[PDB]
Amino acid sequence: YDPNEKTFDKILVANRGEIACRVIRTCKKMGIKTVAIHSDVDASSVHVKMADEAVCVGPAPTSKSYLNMDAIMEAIKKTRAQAVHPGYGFLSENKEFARCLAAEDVVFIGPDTHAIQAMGDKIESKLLAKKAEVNTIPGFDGVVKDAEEAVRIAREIGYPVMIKASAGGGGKGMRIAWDDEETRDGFRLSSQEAASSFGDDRLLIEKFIDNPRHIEIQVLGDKHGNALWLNERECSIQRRNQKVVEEAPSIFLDAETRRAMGEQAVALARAVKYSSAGTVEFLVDSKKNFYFLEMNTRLQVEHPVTECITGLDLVQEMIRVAKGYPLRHKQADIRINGWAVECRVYAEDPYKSFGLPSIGRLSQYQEPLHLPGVRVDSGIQPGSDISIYYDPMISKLITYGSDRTEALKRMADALDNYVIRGVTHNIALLREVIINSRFVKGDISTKFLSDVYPDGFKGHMLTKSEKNQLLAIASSLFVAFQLRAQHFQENSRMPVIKPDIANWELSVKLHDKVHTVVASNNGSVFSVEVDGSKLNVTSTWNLASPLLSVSVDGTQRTVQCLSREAGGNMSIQFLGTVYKVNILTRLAAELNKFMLEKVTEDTSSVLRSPMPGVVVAVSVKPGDAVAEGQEICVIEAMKMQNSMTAGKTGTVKSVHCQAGDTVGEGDLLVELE
Amino acid sequence: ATSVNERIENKRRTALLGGGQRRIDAQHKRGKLTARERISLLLDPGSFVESDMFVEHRCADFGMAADKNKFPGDSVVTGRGRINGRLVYVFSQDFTVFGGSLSGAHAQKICKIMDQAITVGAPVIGLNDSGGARIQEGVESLAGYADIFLRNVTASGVIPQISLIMGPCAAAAVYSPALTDFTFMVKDTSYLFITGPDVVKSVTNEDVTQEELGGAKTHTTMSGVAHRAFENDVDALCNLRDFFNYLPLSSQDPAPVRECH
Amino acid sequence: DPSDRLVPELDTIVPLESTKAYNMVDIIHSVVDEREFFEIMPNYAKNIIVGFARMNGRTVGIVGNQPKVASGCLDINSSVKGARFVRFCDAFNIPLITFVDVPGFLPGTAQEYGGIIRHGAKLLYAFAEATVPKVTVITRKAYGGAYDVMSSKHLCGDTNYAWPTAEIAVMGAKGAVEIIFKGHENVEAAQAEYIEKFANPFPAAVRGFVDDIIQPSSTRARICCDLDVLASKKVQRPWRKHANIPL
Ligand SMILES: CCC(=O)SCCNC(=O)CCNC(=O)[C@H](O)C(C)(C)COP(=O)(O)OP(=O)(O)OC[C@H]1O[C@@H](n2cnc3c(N)ncnc32)[C@H](O)[C@@H]1OP(=O)(O)O
Ligand SMILES: Nc1ncnc2c1ncn2[C@@H]1O[C@H](COP(=O)(O)OP(=O)(O)OP(=O)(O)O)[C@@H](O)[C@H]1O
Ligand SMILES: *C(=O)CCCC[C@@H]1SC[C@@H]2NC(=O)N[C@@H]21
Ligand SMILES: [Mg+2]
Repeated sequence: YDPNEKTFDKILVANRGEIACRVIRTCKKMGIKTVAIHSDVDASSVHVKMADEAVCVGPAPTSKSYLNMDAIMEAIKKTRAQAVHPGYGFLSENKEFARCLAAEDVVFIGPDTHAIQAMGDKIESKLLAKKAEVNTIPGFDGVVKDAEEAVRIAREIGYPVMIKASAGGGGKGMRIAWDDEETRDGFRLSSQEAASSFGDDRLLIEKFIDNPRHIEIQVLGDKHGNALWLNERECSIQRRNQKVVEEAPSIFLDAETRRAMGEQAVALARAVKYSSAGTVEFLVDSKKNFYFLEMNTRLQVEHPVTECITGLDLVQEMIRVAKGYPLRHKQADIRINGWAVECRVYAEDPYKSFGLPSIGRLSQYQEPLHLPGVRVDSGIQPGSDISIYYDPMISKLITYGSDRTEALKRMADALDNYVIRGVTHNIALLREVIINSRFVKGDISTKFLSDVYPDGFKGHMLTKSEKNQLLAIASSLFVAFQLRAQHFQENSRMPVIKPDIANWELSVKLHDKVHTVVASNNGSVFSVEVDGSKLNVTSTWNLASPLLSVSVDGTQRTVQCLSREAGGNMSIQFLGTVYKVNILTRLAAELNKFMLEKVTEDTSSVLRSPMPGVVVAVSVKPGDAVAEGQEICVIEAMKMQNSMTAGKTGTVKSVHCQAGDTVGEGDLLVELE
Repeated sequence: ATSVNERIENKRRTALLGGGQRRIDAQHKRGKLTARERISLLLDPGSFVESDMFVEHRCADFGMAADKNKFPGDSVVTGRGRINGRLVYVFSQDFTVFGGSLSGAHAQKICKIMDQAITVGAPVIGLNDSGGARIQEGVESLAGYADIFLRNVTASGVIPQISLIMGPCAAAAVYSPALTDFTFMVKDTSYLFITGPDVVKSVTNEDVTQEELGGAKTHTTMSGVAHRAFENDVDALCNLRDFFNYLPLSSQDPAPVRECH
Repeated sequence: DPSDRLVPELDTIVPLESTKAYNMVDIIHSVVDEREFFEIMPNYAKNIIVGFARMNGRTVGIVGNQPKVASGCLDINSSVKGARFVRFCDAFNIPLITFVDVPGFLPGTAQEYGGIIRHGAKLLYAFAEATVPKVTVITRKAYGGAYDVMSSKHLCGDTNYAWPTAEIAVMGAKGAVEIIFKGHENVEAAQAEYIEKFANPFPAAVRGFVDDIIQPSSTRARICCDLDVLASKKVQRPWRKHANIPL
C-alpha cells in the first residue's frame, strides 16, 4: 500500500453489493477516488455511502440499471473516470463493453477482449487448452449434430456421457447419460433445450467424472508476460451447481500435484496471454487426476479465502496491473500462510430444495467482527431490503487459522454469533455442514449435499446430551423471565410481597415429546433436573441482548431467543437450528389437558406459492387431475426459475395463478383434491 | 396637525362595512345577515362592547401584504354583551372577508374572547360562518384552530358553550362546534362536512349535493350532530335568546330560578 | 435493554414516494424495550394502532397511524378506539407516545351520516385533555385538522419531533396550488416553487411547531431521555365536576 505509487486518481465501480464495497475499500486504502453507480432502489446501499460521489443509472431492474450501457457510459463521461472495475457478473465478460471502454480513453481493469472472446465459448477454449498441452476432459472436438455422432463419441468416452451446452453459466444446459439409448434420447432433448434457450444448438459431449472434486487455481498475470499461480481452492460443497462453502488449501491435494496444477494453469494463461487475475477450474477424480474445466476471466467470488493464505490483495494487484506496472512478487514468494474457510450466507430457506430465495427487510443485523480470525464481506446493513431483482446473497464469512480444525472451530463460533432478524437464512445448513463428520474428515464431493441429505435438509439432529442441554437452557430462561417479572420499583404505599417459590415444576413440550423439568435458582446459577438428569446453567441472564452465552455443565453455548409468548411458546436458535418449545407450569399442563383441540383446516388439497417472484407460465387448469411430482407452475426470481411439484394426486379445484402475473410468497395459487 | 383622527374614523367605517358593500349585498341576496347585525339581534340593545376592532392579519406570502388584502377585524367580530341582563361573550365569523376563513388574527381574537370568558365565568356563544382555513396563512391557520380546540376542551364543563352555524363550515371548522355543549343550525343555509361533494365524487364516486351531505336536516334527523334546526337567522337568534335564558352562567352557579306564576 | 440503543433500521423504512405504504408496527417494535408490544384491538379498526409497551422499564401507551390500512385515514371506529385508550392512559398516569402519519379523514357519505364529526371530536378531546407526558413523532404526512387531532404541540404537547421525511401542511401541495394560484393558470413553475418551499418539515420547524428534526436512528434515544425529564410533569386546570366529552 504505497500512496506514492502514481495509480489512477478516479475509478468507477460498475457493480453493486459486497464486491462494490470490497473494491471501494481497496481503492480507499490506496488513496484513490471512487465513483459508485446505483439504481433507484439502491439509493442508500452500503457502497454508495462508502464511496464519494454516486450516479443513478436507471430503474430497479438490472437490464436497465447495471446492464444499461448508455447510462454507465454517460456516468463515466460526467465523472471523468479514468478506469472502471467491473467486479464479477453483469458486464464483467462483455466484449461490446470492452470495445466501448477502449474506444475513447479509458482502460478496462480485467482481461483483454481477445482473452474473453477465446474463453467465452467452450469448444474454442477446449481446443486452445489442447494446444496448450493441458490435460483436457475426454471428449470430442467440434459441435455434435446427429445421434450417430453422439453414440460414436460415446464409444470412446464410455457409457458415462455428460451432455453440456455451450455457455449457460450457473449450471444451465447440462445433462447426464448412462447408455446409448440414454445417449441419443438425451442428445435429442439437449438439442431441443439448446434451441429453446439460445438456438445455438452447439452441444459438447464429454466423459462424466464419477465423484469429482472442484479445484480452482488462481492465476495472476500482467501485460509483461508474467504469470503466477496462487495455490488452489476447493469448492466441492454445492447445491444447484452453485458453491456455498469454499476451502482455500485443498486437503485432498499434496505439494507435487499442486505444483503440476499451477504449472499447467500458468502455461494455459501464457498461451491465452491473460493479463489480469483469473481462475482455472479442474475436476480432480479420486485417483488424483485433474482435467481442465472452464476458465473464469474475472475476479472470482471466493477470492478472499485464498488471500488469507497468501497475504495478497488481489484487487490491488489487478489495479496495479491495469496501470501497467509488472508483478511485484515471484513464484517462490507465494507461500501458504495457514488455513482459510469461507461460507456464503444467503437469504434463502435451506429446508426447501437446499435453499429457496426469500424477500424481506432486515430488522436486526450484527456480524461477529469481535471474534478472533473472522472477516466479513457484506454489502448490507441493518434496514437493508432483499428484493427479487438482485442476488439474494447476504454476506461472505471467512475464517483463518493455523490448521483446518482451528479454522472450522472459528467458523462455527462465528456462525453461532451472527445475528440476522427479518429474513430467512441458511446458517443452519452451513453450520450443519461445517461440523459434519465427512466434511471434518475430508471425504467430500460435488454431491455431498445430495447424498448426506437424501430427503433434504431437516435440521440438526441433536443427541440426548444436547437435548438435555437445550431443555435446561429453555427452562432456565423461562424461570429467569418469570423472576424478572416480579422486580418492581418501591411503591411506599402498597409494598410488593415477592413470592418465595423454591422449585419450579414445568412441562416442556419439544417436537412431540413432553418432559418434566424441576428448576431451582441460586442467584446466577440454575439447577435443572430433566427426567432425572441434573445440570447446572450459569450466565449473566441478560434478557435483552440478542445473543446469550450460557455454561451448561462447563460447556459454553451461545443461544438466541427469537420469539417468546405469554402462552409459553419459545423459539430458540441453539447450535444453529431454531427449535420451538412450549413451556408450561405443572398445574397449567394439568388444566390444559381438559382444553378442546381446535379444528385445523389442513387436509392438503391446496398448494400456495412457496417462493415470491413472477410466474413464467402455469401448467395446470381447473379440473386437471395432477399426480405426484407434477410441477404446478414455474416461478422466476433472483436469476432462478423454480417449479414446485404438487406432491399429491388430485383434480384441480381452481387456479388462481396466471402466467405473467406477479405472485407473492404464500399466496394460494392452485386448489386441488 | 395630525391625521390620526381621520385615519381612525376611516378604519372604523371600513371595519363596520366589513369587506365591502357589494359583498354585503351578495350576502343579503342569499337570505343571510351580516355578523354585526346578527350580534345586534342577539344581544340587548346598547350593550355590545367590541374587542380587537383594528386587528389585522400578518401574512405576507402570495401577495397578501397589499393594501387591497388588509381588512380591520379579519373576518370576525368579537366582544361581550348582555342577554336579559346576564353577561355573555360572543364571536361572529364574517363571511364577507376572505369567505370567513380563519387566519392567525381570527384565531387570536377568538382565543382572547374565550380567555376573558373563562376568567370571569360567563358563557360563550359562537356564530359560525366560515369557508375553512386560509391556505395563504399556511400552518399558522392550523395552529390557530388547534389553539381554539384546546380552549374548547379547557372550558368544557366550566362555562356553557353554544354554537350556531349560520353558513357553510368545512375542513377543520367543523370541530369547534362538535366540542361545544349545544349546536344549532339554520335550514337551507348552514352546512357541516369535513370534505365537500367534489372530493366525495373523486374518491368514492357517488352523486351527492351540499344539502344532502351536510344540510341541517341531515345533521338533525340522521347524523345526530346538531341539536335543533331553525328556518332563518332571525327566528334562530330569537330561539337562541330563549334557550340562553335557561342556562346558568358557570358551573359554580346554581340552576337559574325565575319568577313563577 | 439500554435506553440509548440506536435503531439504524429505521433510517430508510419510510419509502421516498407517498404512494407506497409501510408498517408502523415495525417502527413500534424497533423503538420499544425488548421489542415487546401488547396491542389492544389488533383486528378491529386496523388503520390505527394502540397498545402498551415499556420504555426504560416504564409502562407507556403507544398510539400510531397504520398506512397499510386505508392509507392511515381516520374514521369513526379508529377515532373511538384511540380515544378510549388515550383516556384510560391519561386516567392512570401512563405516558403516551404517538407516531403520526395521516393524510386526513376518510371521505364518503357513510362517514358523514354516521357522525364522523362527533368521533373525530372524541379523539381530539381525548388528546387535548391529557395531562400525562406525551411525546409525538411525525414520520411522514400530517395534513389538515387531523394534524391537530394527532397530539399536536398546540394541545399542550410536551415534545414533538419530525423525521426528515415528514411534511406538515394545510392540505396537499397540488390542491394548495390549484386553490391559491387559481387565476394565474401558469402553475408550471408555481408547483415547483411550492413543493420546494412547503413540502417539507421546515415551515413547522421555523415557526417552532416541532422541537427538532431528528434522525430516525436516534428516536428511541430521544424518547427515553424525554420520559426521564417529564416524569415530574404537573399541570393545573380549572375546577369542574366533570367535562362534557362529545360522547
Ligand atoms: C380537516 C380536513 C381537511 O383539512 S379538508 C381540506 C382543507 N380545506 C380547506 O382548507 C378549505 C375548504 N373550503 C373550501 O374549499 C370552500 O371555501 C368551500 C367552503 C368548499 C366553498 O364554499 P362556498 O359556499 O362556495 O363559498 P365561496 O366559494 O363563495 O367563498 C369565496 C371566498 O371565500 C374565500 N375562501 C374560501 N376558502 C378559503 C380558503 N381556504 N383560503 C383562502 N380563501 C378562502 C375565497 O378566497 C373567496 O374569497 P372572497 O371572499 O370572494 O374574496
Ligand atoms: N463433465 C462433467 N463431469 C462431471 N461433473 C461435471 C461435468 N461438467 C460439469 N460438472 C459439474 O457441474 C458443475 C458446473 O460446472 P461449470 O463450472 O462448467 O458450470 P457453469 O455454470 O458453466 O459455470 P460458471 O458460473 O463458471 O460459468 C461443476 O462444478 C461440476 O460439479
Ligand atoms: C443479480 O443482481 C446479478 C447477481 C450477480 C451475478 C451472479 S452472482 C453469481 C453468478 N456468477 C456470476 O459471474 N454471475 C452470477
Ligand atoms: Mg466456474
